This record gives sequence, structure tokens and C-alpha cells, in this order.
Amino acid sequence: DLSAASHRIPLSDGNSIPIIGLGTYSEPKSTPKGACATSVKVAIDTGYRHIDGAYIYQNEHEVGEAIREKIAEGKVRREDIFYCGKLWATNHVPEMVRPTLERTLRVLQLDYVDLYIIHVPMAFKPGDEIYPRDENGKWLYHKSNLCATWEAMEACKDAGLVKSLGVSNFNRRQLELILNKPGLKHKPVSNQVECHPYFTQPKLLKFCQQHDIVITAYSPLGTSRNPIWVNVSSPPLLKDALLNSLGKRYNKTAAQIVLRFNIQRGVVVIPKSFNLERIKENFQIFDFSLTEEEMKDIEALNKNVRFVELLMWRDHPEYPFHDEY
Ligand SMILES: NC(=O)c1ccc[n+]([C@@H]2O[C@H](COP(=O)([O-])OP(=O)(O)OC[C@H]3O[C@@H](n4cnc5c(N)ncnc54)[C@H](OP(=O)(O)O)[C@@H]3O)[C@@H](O)[C@H]2O)c1
Ligand SMILES: [Cl-]
Repeated sequence: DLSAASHRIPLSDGNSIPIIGLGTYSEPKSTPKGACATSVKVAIDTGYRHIDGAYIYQNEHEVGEAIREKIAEGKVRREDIFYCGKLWATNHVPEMVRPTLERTLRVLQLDYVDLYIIHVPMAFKPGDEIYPRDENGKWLYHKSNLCATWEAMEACKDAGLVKSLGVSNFNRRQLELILNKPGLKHKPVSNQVECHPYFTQPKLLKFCQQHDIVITAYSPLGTSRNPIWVNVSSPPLLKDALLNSLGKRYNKTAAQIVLRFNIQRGVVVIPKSFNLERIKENFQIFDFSLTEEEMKDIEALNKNVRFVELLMWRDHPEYPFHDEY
């Protein structure tokens, strides 16, 4: 079913997605220039064939540098690599969608991306700032139309600029808005959301599975626990007693147990690491499996509590986390 050499799963539009990818968000401040490029190259050498990135991570040029180098030396063909990029909240105006994607293609110096997704269901004020606020720190919200944004996304696939379309941080209602759109041409094939044993997304997973939407687990290792985004008070996922106990049983780390858990139930995982040893460690998840009982015990770790709550945006008309799922 899944091996280091062959671990792609089907998307509803006929394409396929490698079940593990390398995440590439890293705080610009505390990240050396070049760390991203080096990690993407190491990842590709290790066997990763999926890279998840975003223009607003400020390192897409490094991602592109790395991918193009490996293609040029014959390590991979372009068709072997799956790159996912993301449309930010300040770029939701339908007229801006294609120019925004074209900017990413030019930065990557590639002809298309494999997956392009709406990063969040919330629109912010368009401009030179990804986090638009007034002097009082009030979040400058744009009153926006998700369906109109989606239509603009559909035009990008129509033009050949992206193979697959998806979304991120969408709840059931928001997914329904799109799925029910008048004259829908291309349904979202993916929803990228926080997913791991402390937040296993049972309701959203069920819903997506019923609509042939694949979940991609972001922060699948429980985040880097940065207090800006994460509630540092919470117990760190990788210190969990059961996950560590299961680790000893298989001579795997809690991280490897956590990744295996999600892929084993058909959830894509995109752990980020810019560390040589940990990039390799995270990929070694195809030489063991978890028993039905172990899967059940891990799933039971579910706390229905998020590490990434985005409370700064809780009042936005399109804040996704009020609803149950
Ligand atoms: N769509 C969205 O809204 C959204 C939100 C968040 C993230 N994402 C995507 O999902 C990716 C991953 O989520 P994430 O970066 O937030 O957090 P994560 O992948 O769950 O974990 C990242 C943290 O774990 C550390 N780490 C990695 N492997 C490890 C291991 N084997 N053992 C111990 N520690 C390990 C990394 O440090 P080192 O680098 O030093 O190894 C980093 O601090 C992101 O990079 C991004 O591509 C998307
Ligand atoms: Cl963007």
C-alpha cells in the first residue's frame, strides 16, 4: 500500500499526492538564509517527493532553487515532485488570484504548481502587508465572497497553471459553500488543517472522506510551539506517555509514531524540519505499522483542543473554528 518508493494516494481530480511531504514554514527572524533550500534538497535526497510551501513564508525562491537543482542533476523529473502553494488572505479579490499564482510560479521559476490552496477562508485588506491592522491594532477585514475567489482559482487550473485545487482551514459549512456552488467546475480535492493525535479531526475527516476530499495534516508533529501562534501552556504532543511508550515498542520516536498514525488512516502529513537528522527520521515511517488496537489507543488521545486556534481572528465573519467542525 505505502512504501518509501511508492506512497502516493489518489485525488478526486485524477491526480495523486505523496502521503508525506516536507513543510517549509520557518520564522524568518530566526532562520538562516539558505536553510530552506538545503532542507528541501536533503528531503528530496531522502525520498520526499512532496513539498508544502507558501509565498508568505518568504522562502519560496529557496524552495524553487532546491527543486530546480534536483531536477537539473537528474535526481527527479518535474512530474515526480509535488509542490503545494497557498493564496493568502490579502489576495482573495478574484482579479488578484491569477496574478498572485503567477508571482509564485515566477519565484519558483516553474511552469505550474501541483496544488494551490486558499490558505484561510478569511479575506483581509489587500496591500503590501499580510497582516493589515490600523493604529489601534484592529484587524482590517475585507468583506469577501469565497465562491468568487474559487471561480478565479478554477480559471488558474483551466489555464494549466496548477494541477489541483484545494483549501485550508475550512470548516464543513465553508466546504459546503464551494461544493454547492452554482456551476461548480472543479471541486476542492484537499483540505489542509491541523491534525495529530491530540486533535484528530474525526468529524471533519468523516465529512471530507464522504466528499472525496483528502485531509492534509499541518502541524502533524504538534507545531514548533511558538507562543505567538501556540498555547505553550498545553502539554507538548511529542512528550505524550503513550506515543513514547509505543515508540519504545517499535524502536521509533514519538514523532515517527505520530506520523505513522496519520498516514495509516490515509491522512497526508507535512512535518517541517530543517534539521538533517530529523528530516531523515520523519521519513522512516514505512517500515512498520500500528495494530488496530494501537490505532484505537492513539485516536483516543484526541483532546478536541487545537494548538493553532488563531484567536486574533476569532471575530472575523469567516473564522473557521467557532463551529463544531
Ligand atoms: N495551512 C496552514 O494554515 C498551515 C499552518 C501551519 C503549518 N502549515 C504547514 O505545515 C507544516 C508543518 O507544520 P509546523 O511547521 O507548524 O509544525 P510541525 O511540522 O508539526 O513540527 C515542526 C517543529 O517540529 C520540530 N521537529 C521536526 N521533526 C521533529 C522530530 N522528528 N522530532 C522532534 N522535533 C521535530 C521542528 O524543528 P526542526 O526544524 O529544528 O527539526 C519544528 O520546530 C508547516 O511547515 C507548513 O508547511 C500550514
Ligand atoms: Cl499569497
